[PDB]
Amino acid sequence: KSPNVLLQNLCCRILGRSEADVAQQFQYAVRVIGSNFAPTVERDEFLVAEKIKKELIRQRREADAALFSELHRKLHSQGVLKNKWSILYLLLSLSEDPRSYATLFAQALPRDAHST
Amino acid sequence: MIHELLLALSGYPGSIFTWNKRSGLQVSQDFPFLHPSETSVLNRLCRLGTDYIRFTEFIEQYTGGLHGIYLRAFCTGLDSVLQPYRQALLDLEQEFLGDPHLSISHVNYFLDQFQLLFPSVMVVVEQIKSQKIHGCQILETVYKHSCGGLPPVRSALEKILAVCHGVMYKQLSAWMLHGLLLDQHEE
Amino acid sequence: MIHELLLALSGYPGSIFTWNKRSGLQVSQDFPFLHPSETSVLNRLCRLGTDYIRFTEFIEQYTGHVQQQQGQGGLHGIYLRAFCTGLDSVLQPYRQALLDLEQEFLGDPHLSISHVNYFLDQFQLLFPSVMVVVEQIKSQKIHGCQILETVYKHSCGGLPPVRSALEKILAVCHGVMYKQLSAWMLHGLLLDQHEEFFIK
Amino acid sequence: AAAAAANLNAVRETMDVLLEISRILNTGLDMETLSICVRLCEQGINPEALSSVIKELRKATEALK
Amino acid sequence: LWEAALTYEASKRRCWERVGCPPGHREEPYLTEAGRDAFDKFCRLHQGELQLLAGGVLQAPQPVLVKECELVKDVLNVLIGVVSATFSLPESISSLLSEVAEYGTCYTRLSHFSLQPKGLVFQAFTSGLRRYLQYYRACVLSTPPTLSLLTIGFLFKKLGRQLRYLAELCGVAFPTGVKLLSYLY
Amino acid sequence: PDDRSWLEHHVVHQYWTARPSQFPHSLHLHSNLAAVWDQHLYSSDPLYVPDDRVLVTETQVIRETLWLLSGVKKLFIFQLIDGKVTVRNNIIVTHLTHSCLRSVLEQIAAYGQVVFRLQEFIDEVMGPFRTYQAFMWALYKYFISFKEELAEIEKCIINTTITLAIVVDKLAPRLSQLKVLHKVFSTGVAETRNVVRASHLLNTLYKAILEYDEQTVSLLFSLWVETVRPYLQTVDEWIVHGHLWDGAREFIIQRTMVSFLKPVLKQIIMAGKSMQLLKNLELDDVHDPLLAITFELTLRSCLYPHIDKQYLDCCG
Repeated sequence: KSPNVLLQNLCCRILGRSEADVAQQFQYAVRVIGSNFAPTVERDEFLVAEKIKKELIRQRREADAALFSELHRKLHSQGVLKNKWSILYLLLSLSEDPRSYATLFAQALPRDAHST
Repeated sequence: MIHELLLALSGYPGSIFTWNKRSGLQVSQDFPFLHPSETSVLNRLCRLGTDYIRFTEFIEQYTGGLHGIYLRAFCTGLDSVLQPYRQALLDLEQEFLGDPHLSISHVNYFLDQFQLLFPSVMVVVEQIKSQKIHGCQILETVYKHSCGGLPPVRSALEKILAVCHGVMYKQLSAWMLHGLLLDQHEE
Repeated sequence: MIHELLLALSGYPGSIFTWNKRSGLQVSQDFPFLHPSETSVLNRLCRLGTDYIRFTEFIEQYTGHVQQQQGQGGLHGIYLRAFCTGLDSVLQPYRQALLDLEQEFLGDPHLSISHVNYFLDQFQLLFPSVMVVVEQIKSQKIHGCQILETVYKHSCGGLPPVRSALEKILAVCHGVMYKQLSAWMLHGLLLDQHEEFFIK
Repeated sequence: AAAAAANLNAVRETMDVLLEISRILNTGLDMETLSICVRLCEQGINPEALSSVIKELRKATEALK
Repeated sequence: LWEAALTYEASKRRCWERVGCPPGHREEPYLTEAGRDAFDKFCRLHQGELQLLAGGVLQAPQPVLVKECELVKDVLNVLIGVVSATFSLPESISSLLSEVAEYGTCYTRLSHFSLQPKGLVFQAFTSGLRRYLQYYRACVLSTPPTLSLLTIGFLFKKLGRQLRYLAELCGVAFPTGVKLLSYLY
Repeated sequence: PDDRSWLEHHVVHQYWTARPSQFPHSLHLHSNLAAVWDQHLYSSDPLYVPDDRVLVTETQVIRETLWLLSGVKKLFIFQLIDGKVTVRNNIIVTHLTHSCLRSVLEQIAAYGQVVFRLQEFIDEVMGPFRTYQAFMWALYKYFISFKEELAEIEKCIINTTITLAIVVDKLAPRLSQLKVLHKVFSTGVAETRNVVRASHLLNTLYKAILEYDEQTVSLLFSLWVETVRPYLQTVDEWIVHGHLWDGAREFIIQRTMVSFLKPVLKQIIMAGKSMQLLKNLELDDVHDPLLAITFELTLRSCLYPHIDKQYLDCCG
């Protein structure tokens, strides 16, 4: 498939509808996904792993923070995933706490120092 | 030494982990392909296999100590206490079946909970062998260490005390109830 | 050898399980595709088929004999005629267990010989026990009512299936003993050609 | 043949362990929408944009319900 | 599409001698369990081997043909006197087939002997025999539509031997009158 | 070639076939341990000791052990020589360094001795003692159910992963029960007269269960009843039919004593003769329903009402 047809499958997955029904939200999804296609930060899985561990430690779930360390190695063990940074960066962002400041902590490199 | 180690910890030796009646399981210490540090971790794991081979030899030899019933109840408790070590070894086998390259530090972390319980029950067997502990004094001998203070060790010896209390209650339900004793040379 | 074995145990041989009048059912022992261990299990099962072929040959031969056109029973006559009518009915559950094996192998395409061995190891005992009951009758030329004693001295068998299986035969041929006795005690006439019923 | 079936096993394995990482992080995704998201992330797409897409569509599904 | 194929049914088999990517590789059918094609292939193999050990002087062909249920209707038809594809007028089914072929030969030998409607009591006996042969034709062809082969040989054993007994009763000389009426007594 | 080629594919033919058993295993010293063994041998300078070996696969060892537990003979592994099963010397897997396989197969051969001697004992009865011939029926009846369990294991071989270390732990409560039989039968084989050979055998069982006073006691009790059946039959027959009907003088009163029926034996003799003096002028089927409604000492003390009330009727 292509990403343009594949975005419409996502709009039919989240909103339970057919592609002939939902077309105003897909119109918005093309606006935000298009013109923001290229990756803006330098890719490294190490910083994202050390942030998912920090997040799982912060919720007093210290047992899952080192189970993630055994789950992240199997991704490298199998080896059919090309961009492991992007999917982890996405899965960290959609994370909810079952139950502040970030300019102080470690952030990704801006890619602006290089002549892109 | 990934499968030979699970086999030697299963109690079947092999001429890397050379069984010696003096030195238990013993690595033969001169290898040009591995080196002295993993040798030390292997020796540290061979302590558990040494204790397991001595336990299974004691149970096979005395399941019927010098002859008789109260220590017969002790060994029937003892193999059932050693059962989770076997089943944890069988779980190691499935995990090494799943992944082809897992460490010894992986095995060490999984078996360091039996690394404590085995030398603690060794002294419980050793007092019975040394003091020729006859009949119902085995009940006292395991109870004075049932004041153990490793909570796994306290619970593991409690299971043995409940088992051999079974044969104590069995003889008592004969003499208190039908008026006859049922004891050859044990009391 | 899954269907040929049920066919040879049914008493119809075939040139894997080579019928020999000396060696009964005999596997021919040299095969490059199977090997000596399953050969031994096949020989162990061929003992039962050998006994069954000898039993069916004895029953077909000595019905005492056919329409009886020298007589002595199984040479011509009635008391051993009652013995064979008991004998095939005793061997009937072996046939029906074979027919049940056929349905189970119809259901599953790959079942073992150890499956067949475990199902037929209860007839593996009963067949050599009744072989000696037939063999004493053939050897001692056991005439008439002494067959009744011959099966009864082994009706003190101590395999409980063997005791019950010989009890059925004794009840059957006691049928013809009671039949002759209800003639001579009741109507005053004997009805016996060359066999007897203990009254001359 | 064989190399077309070994890849099928090697992709079932990763689509299971990514679901395990999804459930310890408590993301609201399931097995079907995650297979859309990993496919999108294979060709090269900003996760900061696609995550905003999902966080808008899941916020607009409640105003209609 | 590939994640849709990924929802497949997995094989949970494993060996010790297969550690890396081993979903299953089964135990190459042990002989004594694998038949109904491989055993019949195997019968024609030992047949060809014996033909080679003879060298043209044996030549035992036809290790095929046909099916099971139609062969049952065929053999049950042989009891009616009927001619067929293999009844004129593995390979052990010839022996099993002879055991029930020779049953039908005496039925045909009975209809040839008791067809006429010299003696009047012989006519009475001849008309009484056809009262029974119709029962023999009635018990057949009512129970089995399509049964197993061995079920036919076992079912017609307690009945067929009686049909062979009836051959030694008649000729297939023969008395007539009070002589016949007392011989049958 | 065309059909035999189908064989060479669809047949497992390696150790038992006369051919060097070559094996395509996987690699990776979990299964490359034999090579890893051999090269460090040659660096340690044996010197070379490169003996021919058959190189068996893994699952076939489990199939042979199941056949050894069955009691069959003429197996490629555990070749017996003098009534003593013994492991072969060329057996090696890709792992287990050729020596550990010898140890584990030595233990299973020690069990194969116990099953093979009992099969030989049953063969020497099949091919009118009324007691041995009744004892082997109880032994055989145990053997069929034991064979059912192992033959079930053979089904899940051919149709889940399975090894040595799983099948031995699965067969633990059976290998426990067989070791009792190795000691119970050892007193029933070590002996010449037909009365002492049966009296000693029947008395050993009554002693050996009182040693064991749960699953072993159920096996010993179910083995006891089907061996004490002939004596109970002849005692009841002497009581109600008024005559002692013995074969080969099997019974202890030859018209040296089992203590099983000793607390009541006076009341048996004092009936048999008193009943024989009367005619000139289902007892096992009562003991078995007693088990339906403290084992073999107080429990046996309830059998004696059945033999004592019948006694009282006869003498009165």
